[PDB]
Amino acid sequence: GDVEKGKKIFVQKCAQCHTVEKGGKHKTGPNLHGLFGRKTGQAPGFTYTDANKNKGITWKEETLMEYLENPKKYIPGTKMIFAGIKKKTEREDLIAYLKKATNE
Ligand code: HEC
Repeated sequence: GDVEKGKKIFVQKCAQCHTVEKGGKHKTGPNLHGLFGRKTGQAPGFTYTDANKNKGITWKEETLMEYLENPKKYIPGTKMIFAGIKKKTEREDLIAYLKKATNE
């Protein structure tokens, strides 16, 4: 877990689709300006699939670890064709940064 390291991990992994505040547009992932308490499906001005829509719980680091290790294991019928990430540190490092972004 580290905000500094995580700063450049999110984007290199997956900025092309997604934003944490600004600049990045609704291409193929919503701007994650509020996680960690905010819900699953209910993206601000975006067009998710009904698969994510059906999911109706809090996003949180707990849920994200599962989702980042393997999103297919949680919401597979979802447009996010994301492959995979480190394994076990990831869910701390990426999360370390995003827990900064959506929050301070
Ligand atoms: C473009 C090919 C993507 C990449 C690369 C990543 N994501 Fe993504 N994500 C994408 C879409 C189209 C969606 C919605 C799925 C649907 O049903 O249409 C998502 C969704 C998420 C969510 C959920 C947000 C919500 O509205 O509930 C999260 C938390 C998320 N994605 C995070 C995330 C991260 C951190 C990624 C890299 C590590 C990543 N995504 C890659 C498309 C794409």
